[PDB]
Amino acid sequence: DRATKLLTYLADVTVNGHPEAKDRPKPLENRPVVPYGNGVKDGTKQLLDTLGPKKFGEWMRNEKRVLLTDTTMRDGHQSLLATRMRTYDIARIAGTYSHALPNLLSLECWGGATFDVSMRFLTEDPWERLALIREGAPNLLLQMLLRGANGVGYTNYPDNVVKYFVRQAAKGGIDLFRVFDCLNWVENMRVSMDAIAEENKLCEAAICYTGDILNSARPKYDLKYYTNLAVELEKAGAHIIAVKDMAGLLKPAAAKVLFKALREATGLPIHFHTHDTSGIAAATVLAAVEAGVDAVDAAMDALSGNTSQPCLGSIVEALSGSERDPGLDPAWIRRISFYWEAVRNQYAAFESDLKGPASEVYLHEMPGGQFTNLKEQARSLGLETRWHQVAQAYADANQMFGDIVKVTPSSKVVGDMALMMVSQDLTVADVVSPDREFPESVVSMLKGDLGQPPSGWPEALQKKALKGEKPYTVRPGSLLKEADLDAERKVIEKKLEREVSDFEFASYLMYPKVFTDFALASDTYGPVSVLPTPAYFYGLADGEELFADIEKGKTLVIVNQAVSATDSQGMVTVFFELNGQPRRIKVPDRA
Amino acid sequence: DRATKLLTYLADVTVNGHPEAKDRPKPLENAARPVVPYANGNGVKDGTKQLLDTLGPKKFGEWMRNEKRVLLTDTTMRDGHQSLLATRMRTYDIARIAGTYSHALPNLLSLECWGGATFDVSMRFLTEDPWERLALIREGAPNLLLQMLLRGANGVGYTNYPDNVVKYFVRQAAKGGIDLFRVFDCLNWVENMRVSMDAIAEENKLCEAAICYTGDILNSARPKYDLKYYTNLAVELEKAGAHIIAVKDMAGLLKPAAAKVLFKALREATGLPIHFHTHDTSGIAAATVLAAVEAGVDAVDAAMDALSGNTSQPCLGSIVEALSGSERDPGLDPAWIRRISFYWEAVRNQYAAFESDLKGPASEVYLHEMPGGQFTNLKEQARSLGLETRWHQVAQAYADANQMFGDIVKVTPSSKVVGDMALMMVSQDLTVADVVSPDREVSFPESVVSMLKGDLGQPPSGWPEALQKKALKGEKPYTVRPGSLLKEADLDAERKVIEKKLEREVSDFEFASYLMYPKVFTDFALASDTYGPVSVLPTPAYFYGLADGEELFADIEKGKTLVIVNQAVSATDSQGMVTVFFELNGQPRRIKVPDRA
Amino acid sequence: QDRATKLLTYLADVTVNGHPEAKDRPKPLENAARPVVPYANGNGVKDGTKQLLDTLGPKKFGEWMRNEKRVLLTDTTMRDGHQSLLATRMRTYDIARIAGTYSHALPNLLSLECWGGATFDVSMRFLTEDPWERLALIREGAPNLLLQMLLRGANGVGYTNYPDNVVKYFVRQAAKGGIDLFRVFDCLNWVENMRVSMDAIAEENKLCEAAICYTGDILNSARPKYDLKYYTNLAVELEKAGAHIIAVKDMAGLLKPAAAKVLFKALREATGLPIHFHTHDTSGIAAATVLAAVEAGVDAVDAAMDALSGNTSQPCLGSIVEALSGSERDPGLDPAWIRRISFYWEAVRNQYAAFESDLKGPASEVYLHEMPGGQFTNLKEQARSLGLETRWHQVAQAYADANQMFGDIVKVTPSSKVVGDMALMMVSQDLTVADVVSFPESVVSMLKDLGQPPSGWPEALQKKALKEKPYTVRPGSLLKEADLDAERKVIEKKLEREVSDFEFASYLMYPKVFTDFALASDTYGPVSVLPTPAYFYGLADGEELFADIEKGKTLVIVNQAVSATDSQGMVTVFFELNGQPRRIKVPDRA
Ligand SMILES: [Cl-]
Ligand SMILES: [Cl-]
Ligand SMILES: [Cl-]
Ligand SMILES: [Mg+2]
Ligand SMILES: [Mg+2]
Ligand SMILES: [Mg+2]
Ligand SMILES: [Zn+2]
Ligand SMILES: [Zn+2]
Ligand SMILES: [Zn+2]
Repeated sequence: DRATKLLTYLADVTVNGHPEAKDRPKPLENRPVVPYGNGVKDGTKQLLDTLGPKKFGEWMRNEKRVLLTDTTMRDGHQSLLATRMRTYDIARIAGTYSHALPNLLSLECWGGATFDVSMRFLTEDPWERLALIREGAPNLLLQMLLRGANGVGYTNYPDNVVKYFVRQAAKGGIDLFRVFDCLNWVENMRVSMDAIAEENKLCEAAICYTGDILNSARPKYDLKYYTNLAVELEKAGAHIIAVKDMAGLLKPAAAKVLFKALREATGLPIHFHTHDTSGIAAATVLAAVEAGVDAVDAAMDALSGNTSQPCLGSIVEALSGSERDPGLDPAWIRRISFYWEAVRNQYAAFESDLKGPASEVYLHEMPGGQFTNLKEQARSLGLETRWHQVAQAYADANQMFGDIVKVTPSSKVVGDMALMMVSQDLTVADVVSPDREFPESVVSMLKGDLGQPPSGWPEALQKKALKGEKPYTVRPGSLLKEADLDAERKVIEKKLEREVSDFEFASYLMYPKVFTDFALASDTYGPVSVLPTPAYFYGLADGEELFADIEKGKTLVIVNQAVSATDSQGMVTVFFELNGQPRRIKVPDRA
Repeated sequence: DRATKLLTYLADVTVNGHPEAKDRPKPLENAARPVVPYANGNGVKDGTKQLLDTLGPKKFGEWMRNEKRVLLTDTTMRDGHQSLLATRMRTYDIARIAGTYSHALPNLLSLECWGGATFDVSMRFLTEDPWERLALIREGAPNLLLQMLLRGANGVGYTNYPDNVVKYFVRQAAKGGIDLFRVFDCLNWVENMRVSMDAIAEENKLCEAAICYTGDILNSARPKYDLKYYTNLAVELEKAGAHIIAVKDMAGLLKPAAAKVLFKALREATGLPIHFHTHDTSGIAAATVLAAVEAGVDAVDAAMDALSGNTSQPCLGSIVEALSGSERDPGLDPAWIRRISFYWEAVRNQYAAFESDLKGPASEVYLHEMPGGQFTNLKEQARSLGLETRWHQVAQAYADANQMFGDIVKVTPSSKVVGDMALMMVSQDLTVADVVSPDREVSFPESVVSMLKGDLGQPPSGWPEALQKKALKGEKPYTVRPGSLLKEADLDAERKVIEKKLEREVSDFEFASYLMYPKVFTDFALASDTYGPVSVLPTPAYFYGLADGEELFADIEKGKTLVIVNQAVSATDSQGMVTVFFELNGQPRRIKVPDRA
Repeated sequence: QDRATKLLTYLADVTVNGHPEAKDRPKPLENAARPVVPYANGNGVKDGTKQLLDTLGPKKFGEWMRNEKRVLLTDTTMRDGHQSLLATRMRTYDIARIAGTYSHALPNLLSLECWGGATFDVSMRFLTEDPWERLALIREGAPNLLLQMLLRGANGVGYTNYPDNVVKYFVRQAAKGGIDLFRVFDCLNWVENMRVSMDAIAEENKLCEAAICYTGDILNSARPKYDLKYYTNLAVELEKAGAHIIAVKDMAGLLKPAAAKVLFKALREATGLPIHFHTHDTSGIAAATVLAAVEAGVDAVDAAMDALSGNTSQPCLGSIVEALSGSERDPGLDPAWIRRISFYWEAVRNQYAAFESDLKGPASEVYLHEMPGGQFTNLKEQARSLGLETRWHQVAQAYADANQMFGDIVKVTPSSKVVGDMALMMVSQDLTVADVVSFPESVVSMLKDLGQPPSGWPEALQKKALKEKPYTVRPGSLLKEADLDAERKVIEKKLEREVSDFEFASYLMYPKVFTDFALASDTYGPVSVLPTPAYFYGLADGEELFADIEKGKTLVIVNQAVSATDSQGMVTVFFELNGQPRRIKVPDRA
């Protein structure tokens, strides 16, 4: 039966294809090998257990060597592969990171688009993924990107929902929460941060970077602005401060100034996250290090560059022998990279067509993790040939909103506006016109659903968009009614005809429909996450042999022997051998 | 009749495909043609070319040194597509953009646009004349230095040439429009650079003598290439007459911390200006470039965004953006840089057949040290031999081979030797120990034997004795400069040879071509006779011909524009011929070509 | 069973690779109804000619045919019919199934021609089935009708002449196997070469029907060699030799209506014996000669069921009967049952699309070449083989030219192949009868081993051909009598078991062909039990088949899936046999 359920998924996929793969490129027909005895060395995880989050923050500050966060298991594939990287490929390498690179600060491996996408697109539980990484790497900190008032979603939630979620995340194994607000609005962060401290985990409050601190003609976003935000987040009870350069806009000179000034403004350690879209982010990371930054993010070489993080192996190599040398073995970095390379090939279906660095990022400000996405939508809305006008629209739409931080979800809101401008052939001057008579997302933002910029929203655009609906300027969750968690849990148990887990109730609070659809498919198809990635996406070619582990003990030998023509009722029969026993699995012909 | 030959080319490719493109990915069927950007319309401003002519090469070098701003060289027209598109970039696309560079970016130091692999690949794979290319660039950008890579003892070839031949080619190159010669020897052997350096100066042109970078000056476990190895060479090259010293970091090995130290030291060891070339394979070469700039380097190379990154140069627009407003701000408009880059992106889309499968940065570069321009090629060569799933063993054997040869500068042509050694080691399952084993017969590759014999010159500490003795199978090696053993070419006699083969007089340029590439040039000349001036065709037509019904505009001369329509194509006849039915300017033309399937 | 296993192996081997005889030929309409055996009226079978022959014996039975007023009928559908139209590929499955229906619906029939000729050879070599088994099955289906074979005389059932004791031995077996009526012919109308066979048929107490092969034209004075006296002498001659019945074997369909009125008056006046007439309808007028024969008082005639009649076959049974219906010689055969059986043969025919010729209809050309109905199409594909399709009418002129060269001879198996081989070559090399007078194996072998023509062979032609002394003695006398006890041990040592008497007869006739068949029997089992589509095309994907492995055991075989070709060359067919999953590996021969 465990086996039966899987065999049926392997029949369906073999006969019909995966919807996400069926007409995108296929992988080069001509497998990843986990690298090849000791126990594991205590690391940052044992240290955090010893010191607690406050003192641990202090230990980072005092530490001479730069500390490294590896973003491969989250941001890396979120930016390069539409976030389609699977638990199977992520879980299998954790033990290797654990044994081979025990000096790492943390693995960024959760939150961001992974929660959503893992269920909705990859038919797998994100809590299962977290647990398996926890078991693989008991000596490293596990880091998530947490979207402040948004959790792992796009709408701002009731306070208790946010509270509940952070509680279960901590229980699932998150040690380090990188929390951010899409308008750098500290008031909208106080709920999540307090929730993190109350779990006794690391609250790394982030400041999103935009504009250019060294351009006097763009004064909205200068030095003071960042340094004051820092001082505000310390008072707010942060253990660490992050600079989140979501679009890779921080230039090297700017880093040199920024990180001096930040460390003078606060005693807290500083953590720097950036993207390589410009093709010089590594210069900025090195600059940051030279100015004394406490911790930096990079991605394994094979999933680095462009819209991802800059190259981990190269940055480490740049520092090796220096006062701030991180002490990571370059030969082990390569071995793990060669693995991710072999992993990456399996996702040929999800490669963008981005060929290299673009200094154009300084014009549009699209976040690394939005870039490809917004090119896909433009191709979808038929605008492929006009893509550069869309970049111009983004920036123009950005000025219109009064020059704002564009990170999730405010970035979609700008995206949505820019596409409408190019489509409906509209200028900003038309957009503002009091007479030239808006995406749901835009109206949402302009009322006050995602908070307030420093500016305040431009009054003329606002009164035009809202047309009737008076705006609110209070903090969103201070209007949302406190979800009846008791009463909202029943609804998902009479819809699934069973008790769920606290973790499951969490997935549901965040994504009612996506979790629902996931639970049904899961009762149909079984533990599909244990299937290797080429089997998950393409089934089993004829005569072929597959090993899957359904639990701790049992390994299954699954062989596709044969696949019949289609019968009278529209069915197709796949003939299997499961551990030497003959199996026939009928699967409906969806052609 | 030049129309007839062009139609014959179009028919052949229409019916049979182009051998270089037939079995590779095709461009998107949509495909916006590249649009030359509209320019404001103000004149061309005097730039570095006028200054060179005024000052002569020596004082101009001085001018570079004294300039506070950092000087940029754009590599897009040469190293850019050598590294990323197998050098297949065509004259049509290269020359169409020169005027834009000229009007828009007048402050550039030079366009690197000639030499390296372009000389050979233009004739061999593109059926076009590298001198014609240079002439069109010269005419479009009369205010900028035109720059070439010149291989010192190998000219634009791969083998050693007689002195008089190296001297002759350099004279033609100067005449053809080259202003700035980056000249390098693959073993950093100054003795072997002297003839070239002297020839460049005798032409009153810029001699930018290069030091190749390898290893790590900051790693005291690798002392052979320490700081003083570079500063000694810079002093030696100056004595030898350089106007400019280049650091040629062919594999992108130089790290930022090392650049801080190297460029400060160089500019103290010599008064000449310094020019820094690197490659972005590591994914951090821009950090090294900005650090070089911080440290006072005079010029740096970059490639236009759309042809930069990975094995190419680091991104030009972003480098420029990061200097914007600094003390050494290079004075280049990034709007215009982005416009020229957008053109290059459309141009590059046409070359889908030649894209590699490289995904991004690789710190593995610090291990293998493969030059950026070799990487993709070597990997194709490995695939060729069934070694695709063992690429990383090839990269490891390449490192091991480097050490076995005594740890050497790896760049054309010495890099190809190490590559040959590596491929053989992986195929035949041989460790370095096996390679030098007394009990193991090993047929060494020809490039390896030749190198240990002396043909490529002398590394600073000689060739490892036991390896050499084993590889040479009794042949006696030499330590003189390989050119001093070559017979002076009988220039008069040889010119007569090619003139009798082609039954016509050739120009001096054509003759230099022949001197460097006798077979490839002859072949090219025979193709020109049959097909006419195919370089005037747009790139899709050149690689794919015309689809059924398709209308193409083409300029056979500056005078007229031919309108060509593919009206119909016949079945293969009993002669094995296919008839293409063209309209040329409303008139019917039936062209017959062979069915080559 | 392992017999079941063997059938699956075959079914898999044909499903994956096709039948070699069918794979590159036309395929039955994808529509196609299963032929349906008609439910015949009642319970028992009316005694018929079989019971009469049991009671009376052969001589007296001959007298009874003579005396009978009604015309008697032989149905040739089971033998000559598909030999002429379908290259003798008709299967036992289809033949056996209909026997009982004949037995109930047409008890008045004289005989079923159903054995002999090319069937013996072709059933084994091309159909992978036992001709004796086939005979037994018809015997069981029709215990009231006579069963008739064609016997090539001294050639027996092969193409060469055999030892006397082999001919004797084979005929003994044919009797024990169920044949009641033997039609014996010599390919040169040579009675001395017939004497052994007839004696042997008499000795086994079955009907000796001694045939006289018709050729030329008794009514054309310009061709006197085969005049009326020629035949009437041969009729009187064979009566001395002990015929129970005299046949006129018109192998080429050359006898014309006016010639029939004369020939049959004269014959019945020459001999007391009944006369049986066999013809072929290549002219498109043979029915006319049949009806002329009846009116002149012939005792028995041959016809083929409507659906396998006309052209190179026999003339139409149903139409001949309908024409005699109500006349004083009315054969007493239900026209509606003939049509029911015809509808059946029509559905059976459609299954053999692979073997249809492109013969369009009647050809008066037959009077020029004289090619036997059974040869015509054969020799035309053969001419095709050698790129002569375009010069086919020249190949016909060549055959008639060749015939005159040999001296205007009786052309029929195996003398006909001999003229065939000659004319083919003659065209290939562009050679006149003047040129001819380096040969094919069989042209020199006849001039030496087929027997003697009434005048002898042409002098110069025999000399320039044989290049070695010729003989005139009966071939069966110069062939030392085969050691029968020795020869048996040989086929039994090779086949690692003793064979039955019938099987030793097969081996004696066709040593190589029987040997290969036995081996195939051991490998594929009783394939003859499969229905015809299955035997030639296997089972479609998901097709359900019902097959009778034996008596009252039906197997339910379903082909459920067919795997890709595996690394070690094999292919795996996934059967369900009687609800039980089964896996059969066969090699991809392609
Ligand atoms: Cl949902
Ligand atoms: Cl050459
Ligand atoms: Cl035989
Ligand atoms: Mg620190
Ligand atoms: Mg300077
Ligand atoms: Mg009668
Ligand atoms: Zn990010
Ligand atoms: Zn280079
Ligand atoms: Zn017949």
